[PDB]
Amino acid sequence: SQLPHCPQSQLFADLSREELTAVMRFLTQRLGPGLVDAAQARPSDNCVFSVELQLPPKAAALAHLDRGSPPPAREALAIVFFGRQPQPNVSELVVGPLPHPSYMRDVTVERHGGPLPYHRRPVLFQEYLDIDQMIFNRELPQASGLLHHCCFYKHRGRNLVTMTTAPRGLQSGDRATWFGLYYNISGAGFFLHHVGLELLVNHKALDPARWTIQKVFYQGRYYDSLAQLEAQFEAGLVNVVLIPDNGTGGSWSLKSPVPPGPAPPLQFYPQGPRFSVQGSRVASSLWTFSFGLGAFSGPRIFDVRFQGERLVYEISLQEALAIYGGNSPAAMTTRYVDGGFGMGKYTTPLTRGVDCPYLATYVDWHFLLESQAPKTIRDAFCVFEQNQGLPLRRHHSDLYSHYFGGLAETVLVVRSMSTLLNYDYVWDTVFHPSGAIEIRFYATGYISSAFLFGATGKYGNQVSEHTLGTVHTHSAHFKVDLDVAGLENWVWAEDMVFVPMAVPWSPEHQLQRLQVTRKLLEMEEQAAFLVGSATPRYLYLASNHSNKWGHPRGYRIQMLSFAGEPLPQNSSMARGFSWERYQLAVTQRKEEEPSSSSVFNQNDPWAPTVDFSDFINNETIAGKDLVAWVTAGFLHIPHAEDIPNTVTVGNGVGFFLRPYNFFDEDPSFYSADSIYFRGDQDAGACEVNPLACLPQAAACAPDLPAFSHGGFSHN
Amino acid sequence: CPSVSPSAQPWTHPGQSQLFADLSREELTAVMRFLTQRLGPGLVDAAQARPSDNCVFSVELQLPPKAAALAHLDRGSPPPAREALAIVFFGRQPQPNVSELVVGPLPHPSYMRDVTVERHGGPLPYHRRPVLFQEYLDIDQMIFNRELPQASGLLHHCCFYKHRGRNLVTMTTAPRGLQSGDRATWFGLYYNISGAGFFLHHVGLELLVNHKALDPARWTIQKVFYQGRYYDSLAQLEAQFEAGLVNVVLIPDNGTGGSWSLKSPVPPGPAPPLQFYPQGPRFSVQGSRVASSLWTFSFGLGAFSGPRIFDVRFQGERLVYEISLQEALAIYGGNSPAAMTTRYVDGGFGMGKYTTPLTRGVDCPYLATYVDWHFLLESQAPKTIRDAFCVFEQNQGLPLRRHHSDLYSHYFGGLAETVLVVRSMSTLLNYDYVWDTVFHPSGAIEIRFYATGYISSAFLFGATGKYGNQVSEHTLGTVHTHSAHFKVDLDVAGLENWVWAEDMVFVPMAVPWSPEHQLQRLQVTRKLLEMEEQAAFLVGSATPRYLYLASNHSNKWGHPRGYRIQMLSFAGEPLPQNSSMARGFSWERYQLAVTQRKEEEPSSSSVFNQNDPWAPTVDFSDFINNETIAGKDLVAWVTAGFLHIPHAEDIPNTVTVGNGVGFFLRPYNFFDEDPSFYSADSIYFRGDQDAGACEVNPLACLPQAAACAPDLPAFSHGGFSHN
Ligand SMILES: *[C@@H]1O[C@H](CO)[C@@H](O[C@@H]2O[C@H](CO)[C@@H](O[C@H]3O[C@H](CO[C@H]4O[C@H](CO)[C@@H](O)[C@H](O)[C@@H]4O)[C@@H](O)[C@H](O[C@H]4O[C@H](CO)[C@@H](O)[C@H](O)[C@@H]4O)[C@@H]3O)[C@H](O)[C@H]2NC(C)=O)[C@H](O)[C@H]1NC(C)=O
Ligand SMILES: *[C@@H]1O[C@H](CO)[C@@H](O[C@@H]2O[C@H](CO)[C@@H](O[C@H]3O[C@H](CO[C@H]4O[C@H](CO[C@H]5O[C@H](CO)[C@@H](O)[C@H](O)[C@@H]5O)[C@@H](O)[C@H](O)[C@@H]4O)[C@@H](O)[C@H](O)[C@@H]3O)[C@H](O)[C@H]2NC(C)=O)[C@H](O)[C@H]1NC(C)=O
Ligand SMILES: *[C@@H]1O[C@H](CO[C@@H]2O[C@@H](C)[C@@H](O)[C@@H](O)[C@@H]2O)[C@@H](O[C@@H]2O[C@H](CO)[C@@H](O[C@H]3O[C@H](CO[C@H]4O[C@H](CO)[C@@H](O)[C@H](O)[C@@H]4O)[C@@H](O)[C@H](O)[C@@H]3O)[C@H](O)[C@H]2NC(C)=O)[C@H](O)[C@H]1NC(C)=O
Ligand SMILES: *[C@@H]1O[C@H](CO[C@@H]2O[C@@H](C)[C@@H](O)[C@@H](O)[C@@H]2O)[C@@H](O[C@@H]2O[C@H](CO)[C@@H](O[C@H]3O[C@H](CO[C@H]4O[C@H](CO)[C@@H](O)[C@H](O)[C@@H]4O)[C@@H](O)[C@H](O)[C@@H]3O)[C@H](O)[C@H]2NC(C)=O)[C@H](O)[C@H]1NC(C)=O
Ligand SMILES: *[C@@H]1O[C@H](CO)[C@@H](O[C@@H]2O[C@H](CO)[C@@H](O[C@H]3O[C@H](CO[C@H]4O[C@H](CO)[C@@H](O)[C@H](O)[C@@H]4O)[C@@H](O)[C@H](O)[C@@H]3O)[C@H](O)[C@H]2NC(C)=O)[C@H](O)[C@H]1NC(C)=O
Ligand SMILES: *[C@@H]1O[C@H](CO)[C@@H](O)[C@H](O[C@@H]2O[C@H](CO)[C@@H](O)[C@H](O)[C@H]2NC(C)=O)[C@H]1NC(C)=O
Ligand SMILES: *[C@@H]1O[C@H](CO)[C@@H](O[C@@H]2O[C@H](CO)[C@@H](O)[C@H](O)[C@H]2NC(C)=O)[C@H](O)[C@H]1NC(C)=O
Ligand SMILES: *[C@@H]1O[C@H](CO[C@@H]2O[C@@H](C)[C@@H](O)[C@@H](O)[C@@H]2O)[C@@H](O)[C@H](O)[C@H]1NC(C)=O
Ligand SMILES: *[C@@H]1O[C@H](CO)[C@@H](O)[C@H](O)[C@H]1NC(C)=O
Ligand SMILES: *[C@@H]1O[C@H](CO)[C@@H](O)[C@H](O)[C@H]1NC(C)=O
Ligand SMILES: [Ca+2]
Ligand SMILES: [Ca+2]
Ligand SMILES: [Ca+2]
Ligand SMILES: [Ca+2]
Ligand SMILES: [Cu+2]
Ligand SMILES: [Cu+2]
Repeated sequence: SQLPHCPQSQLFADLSREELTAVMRFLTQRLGPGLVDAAQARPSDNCVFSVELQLPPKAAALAHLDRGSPPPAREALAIVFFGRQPQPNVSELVVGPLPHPSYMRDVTVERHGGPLPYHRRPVLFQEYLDIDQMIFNRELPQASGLLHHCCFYKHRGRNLVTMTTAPRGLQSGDRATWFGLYYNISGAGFFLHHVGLELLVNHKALDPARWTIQKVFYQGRYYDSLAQLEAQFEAGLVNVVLIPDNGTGGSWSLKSPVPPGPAPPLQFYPQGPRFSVQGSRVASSLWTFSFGLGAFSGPRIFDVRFQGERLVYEISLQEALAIYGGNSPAAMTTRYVDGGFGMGKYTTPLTRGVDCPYLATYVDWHFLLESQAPKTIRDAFCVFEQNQGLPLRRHHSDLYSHYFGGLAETVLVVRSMSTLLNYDYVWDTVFHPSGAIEIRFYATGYISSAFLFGATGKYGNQVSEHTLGTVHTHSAHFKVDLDVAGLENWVWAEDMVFVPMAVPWSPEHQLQRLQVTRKLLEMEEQAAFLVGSATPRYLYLASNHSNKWGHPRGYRIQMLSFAGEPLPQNSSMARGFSWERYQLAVTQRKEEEPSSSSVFNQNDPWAPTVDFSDFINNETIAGKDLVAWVTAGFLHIPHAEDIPNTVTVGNGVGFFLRPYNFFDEDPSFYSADSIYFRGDQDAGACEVNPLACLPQAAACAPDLPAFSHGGFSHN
Repeated sequence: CPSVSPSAQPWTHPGQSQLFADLSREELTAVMRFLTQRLGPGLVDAAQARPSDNCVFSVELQLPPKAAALAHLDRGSPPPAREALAIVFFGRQPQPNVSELVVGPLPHPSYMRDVTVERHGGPLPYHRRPVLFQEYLDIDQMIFNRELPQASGLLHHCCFYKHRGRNLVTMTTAPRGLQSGDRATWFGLYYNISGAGFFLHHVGLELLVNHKALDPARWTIQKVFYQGRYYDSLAQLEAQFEAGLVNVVLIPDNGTGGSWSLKSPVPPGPAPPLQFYPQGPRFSVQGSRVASSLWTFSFGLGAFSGPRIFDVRFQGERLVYEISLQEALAIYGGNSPAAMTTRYVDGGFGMGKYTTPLTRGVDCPYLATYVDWHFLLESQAPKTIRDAFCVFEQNQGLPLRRHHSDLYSHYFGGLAETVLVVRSMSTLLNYDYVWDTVFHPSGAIEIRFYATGYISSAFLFGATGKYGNQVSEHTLGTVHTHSAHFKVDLDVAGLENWVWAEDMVFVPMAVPWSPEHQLQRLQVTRKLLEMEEQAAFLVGSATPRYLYLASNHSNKWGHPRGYRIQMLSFAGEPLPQNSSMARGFSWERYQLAVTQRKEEEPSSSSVFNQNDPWAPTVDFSDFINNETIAGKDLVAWVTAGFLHIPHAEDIPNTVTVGNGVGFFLRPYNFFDEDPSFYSADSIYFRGDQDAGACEVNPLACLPQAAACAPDLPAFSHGGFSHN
């Protein structure tokens, strides 16, 4: 013996390197020279900010996928900043038959009913650099006496770093950004090392020369300017607290002081993998779908088919939201609308063996954002099968007949991860062998901290020396366009109630008769459930047709959410993310309603570009193309166990999509992996029980490839 | 490659005793010998016993008092007396009762004490006794010999009644009557399907058997339900049948599909994923102790209460003295008498007593560690459930923590989550409960149960879905609720604990640097829960999103060291209080409750509540009164459950997907930092370093170390029995 080694269209695929190049060429040509690389651009420059796939209309996409009609025009969307103009109108531009582009159309006025104001533009990478020039050259030296005393200020400024805040002002049009100052920690999170200084930078002016500092916050007190502070410091009435710059422990490191022990468990596929990834399609025994990333909206999946039948046209991440409170101006006013940064744009490489199982299939992402040449995130997606170590179904019979019949649960996962400043979002889409789909998101990585000062926990817990863990809420929104056995769908709500009754065979007694309550949700407003409201324990979208037993074929939404209290309606800001107020909502699917948020809401939520609440508009949902909008989130009070990073344990939040009288029986009855044997049969007979042959088939060493990491440069 | 353990399991310090281990084969025998001797002959084997017999029903471990167990485990004092509890049916008596008997220093027993009056303040009425196995058989003798032939004219037309032999089977129901003292049991009749679930094949006939009488001869049938109508007797029916005015619907005798089979018609494809430990396992099971790098605990099964875990220590420090399953509950509704009155208090049967063997590769990962359970229940010799427990490490394929830094400094730091699982499975008639306890490397503990197996069905007749969905031909999937109760005795950094509730609120404010504007100031609300009543959260009430039990002392950062209860529950509407029955499972009405831990309050339920819930033996709500929970030995009672409306996807069995329900126990300012920073398995590397250098990144050496065929043993299965 010498034991051996172990072994449909691309219509939703993200744009390829060539396709991105072809649109940029087309753009530089037909948009008139005078065009700046977005990495270099200034406010008054003309700029291509983003180029990514423009999703096709549903009717044409379906006509192709089902009826066999020709494909709709594959198109791209480009976001262009028009700065070299007296009145800038930032513009949305559709481009070309995209294999060989040939036209261009401005849809800004079409979609948003008017020009997009220039102040809504996301803060460019160059703009961030210009801001640091002002802070470190023009501004911080004015307080170098203070900074020398507190913060180890070196005459060449880079022992400090800045981190952005959130809605840039108090009012539509504003562009004033608080910036915290942190020690530039090497090889670990700086987010835990706030030096106690925040600066309110006004960078609305098209000329960076005219940018000013409106306010200064230092270790618990406000000031008018860095001079106004520095004066009071040298006057002896600004008492510093030394924030150390270096130490040992989790506050300072991610490297463990403990050497590796015996290896942890490892999965492998003893008879080869049981799925394939061809570009943007994944195909398996049971499942079929196309996947991808929106540059700003994030992970998304299309044309999902269980055993050949479409369940859902589109499941896409729509927006993520982090609302903070604190004792300092940065924390108590931060409301991150992360789509304004980009969940796809900030997708980080997946570390083989940590982020996914070692033997997962890792896939690269190509993008064109804030530059002129397209780039790649290596290992942006991972796709893998996971043995849950759990049975999908089971029965063990000792009664009247001796038999066992079960099936271990093995799932198919698709995963992306977005690192947005301090934290890391994980985006799970899990496909179950019962026909159910699962959407779970996780929040890990570093917390956001502030300098600790006279406060009684109204704003968080002390996690380390001089460091306040600022309270905040996470919440995300998902577009779920179910097409349950066709387009036309209805929304059902079923639930329970007890009814007192005389016992039929003894009316002198009283029982409580358990019954099912069922209601058809006719209007959009009946399917809009606010956060905090009582919710039907069974809510499902169903077809007009029936299964074998006469029940409408539906799937059901089941939510795992600990949703936090939403930002009040009184706040002018709330309209920019009014989807937070809901747990779940079903609206008519409409081409002119493709998303619940916009990349332009982050910088101007008071005059929102997209306001989700407008979609809920008093229509019928009885027999239309429906789409479910699910909000999942939770409240996070940071604590000491949250200082290496946030652990994922218990913080996974999301929802299930489960068949409810959609089939005539559970399809895992037909499973090729279901185990069954009688008590009079031989359970060790490989003939009878495939598990008995597992030692023979799994008697091989894996061929697990050499460790690669997708790298990261300095973008 | 390795075959057993690698580098000698763990090296920690001492303090490993099996004071909580279930009784061994020897220990059970010694008590039975002791009982037959000193309890006076006239004693019958429980498997053979009749109502009027004298009977040993159960013998199992009697848990020690906390104070003596702790003094031994910590202070070093001698162990408390290892004892056992025996349930004895006293039938050969003018006034028959059931009695609870403690017995002996249990290595070599020497005494006996009746604690029935001590614990329950009086004798245990005999009608509360669980229905014996022999009692079920006697009922079937009555039904099949004395009773069913009286309607064989009907039965030959509808149901393939063969001569006298059984092709039909009965299934019990739940609270046996309408009133304290009753013992009248509905029995459904089903085709005795071979090799698959009979529960999906209700023939449409239910019989109300009165078996309260100590003499089986005096047992009678009070009522008969057939295909939508009631009758007085099987003769009264059989009359109207031959009279031509009882219209039968043929229920078929046989078929194909999930309605009829569990065997797939599809042959095996390529093997599914498999885990293994490339450098040996990283944990050990010595009897009832489990020990790993991080975790240490003793596990077991109560015969009626079910799975339980004791003396849990993360990195050598106790977090919890006891986490035990307490009771499981299934409340049904239906169009027939059986369904619409069924309220199973499964502890009255036994979650441990009905623990089934774990099939290697389906119920747990193939390479899990399977452990046997010894018991003495309804017999005179102890038996064994082979592979009753499984213990294993599971790579979650999920990171525990992660950061990928592209900003100001190029680094990655993370750790893939690997968990430690302990699992039992209880098959109670139609359904299969899975009992998970998952130990996380963050210091968190997780309790998840699952419900799978066959649904209970009834014969379908004129009904508009008020009681369920039609799942197959002539089969109604009856609506019901699952719910279970957990005793969680946390001792957070000592016995004395307080209960904290933290939650959130927004406060309008003028903007400090622009008072012309308004902000909404996010703040934290915090309240100390002082009285037991403040910590009793009813189902449907609003719950603090942060609720935790904490010590008097503080972590490095001055915060009280606590753990936190986080619940994943979709709990169903509870049985109303207006019902006289509800007192037998009043724990259902709460989501979570914290009470003073007391020796005389060891359990929220009783095996004797199933047959007499109107006069409950244990009434949970009595635990909640006007006592302080500010600085005592506390104990949390967590309820988790959901509503189940059966549907077509539930006809091979119930899938576990999404039906997992339970709660988390997570550290909240208990440590000075997340202990997984110190993980031996944490990955970290800078951008200027070599990620492929094994020196730098242990993952790079994984292909070298995982170049190994496993040594996965030959498949065993734990067999079955005729009980
Ligand atoms: C916060 O503090 C940190 C230290 O405490 C600072 O970290 C330092 O950042 C600099 C700037 O990024 C790093 O640059 C130096 O090292 C790199 C490494 O080069 C190697 O790896 C590259 C992959 O990124 C390859 O592309 C290279 O070919 C090489 O294999 C050098 O690339 C740097 O550039 C040098 O050479 C170029 C070209 O000739 C010159 O233009 C530069 O002037 C320079 O001479 C640097 O040598 C540095 O590694 C890093 N230090 C540590 C210890 O990690 C950090 O800069 C600071 N804050 C900010 C805002 O950056
Ligand atoms: C928001 O702002 C954007 C730009 O910031 C606006 O887009 C501009 O729209 C203007 C009209 O609203 C348009 O202005 C005039 O010019 C175009 C013609 O220019 C286009 O076509 C030429 C081709 O024509 C000949 O001449 C050119 C030299 O100009 C030669 O190179 C060429 O070879 C050919 O012989 C293109 O070359 C050129 O690049 C333009 O695409 C007219 O059609 C208009 O009617 C109008 O008179 C201006 O060109 C647009 N800017 C562009 C395309 O960069 C947008 O309108 C605005 N929207 C709102 C609501 O304010
Ligand atoms: C289930 O829903 C589908 C989809 O339609 C949607 O749901 C229904 C319930 C409504 O809410 C609609 O508003 C939604 O769009 C239904 O599909 C339709 O089914 C029809 C019957 O099978 C079919 O037409 C048939 O009859 C045609 C004759 O027209 C009749 O009506 C006119 C008056 O309008 C009457 O004068 C005339 O005498 C006829 O009786 C005939 O031409 C067709 O060949 C066919 O036989 C529709 O074509 C079809 N819809 C489409 C778009 O094709 C389905 O009926 C629903 N089933 C139910 C409710 O059981
Ligand atoms: C944290 O809590 C523990 C547990 O006690 C519980 O919580 C405290 C806060 C109270 O609410 C108790 O009612 C709860 O049961 C505390 O443990 C206790 O700590 C004491 C201080 O070390 C210790 O007693 C010490 O002092 C004794 C002298 O008695 C003094 O008080 C009387 C007035 O009553 C006075 O006349 C006398 O002159 C003394 O000044 C001494 O005899 C002891 O030997 C010992 O040195 C208690 O024994 C102990 N509790 C128990 C049950 O043993 C702990 O202090 C708290 N820590 C904090 C608040 O930081
Ligand atoms: C409901 O129907 C069930 C089947 O339809 C009945 O199950 C049967 O129950 C009997 C009694 O418990 C059980 O024992 C019988 O078969 C044994 C095994 O068969 C022998 O022969 C085979 C070869 O054919 C050989 O491989 C075996 O090793 C074994 O030697 C006999 O050993 C035994 O003596 C007895 O005859 C049956 O196995 C079982 N049949 C099935 C198909 O499960 C059940 O009894 C009935 N319910 C009630 C309440 O009656
Ligand atoms: C939100 O807007 C509602 C509008 O009806 C307003 O009532 C709330 O303002 C005030 O809240 C106070 C409690 O925090 C209350 O004492 C006061 O009466 C109430 N104002 C009025 C006119 O009744 C607004 N709440 C918030 C949080 O902004
Ligand atoms: C942060 O501080 C540690 C010590 O706390 C530094 O370790 C020092 O390293 C230098 C050179 O590498 C030695 O000369 C010192 O003797 C070390 N000190 C101790 C106490 O071990 C570490 O270098 C510091 N971090 C950085 C980035 O310089
Ligand atoms: C169940 O029946 C299967 C096929 O028999 C079918 O049923 C009878 C009533 C007739 O309608 C006949 O024409 C059909 O073919 C068998 O293959 C199977 O063995 C039967 N199951 C048993 C006997 O347990
Ligand atoms: C219980 O009885 C009271 C009688 O006062 C009644 O008001 C209440 O509605 C009843 N509850 C239920 C669930 O029937
Ligand atoms: C004490 O218990 C009674 C019920 O007997 C209750 O009404 C009262 O509110 C309780 N008081 C306190 C302080 O717990
Ligand atoms: Ca709408
Ligand atoms: Ca739809
Ligand atoms: Ca109490
Ligand atoms: Ca306690
Ligand atoms: Cu968070
Ligand atoms: Cu159920």
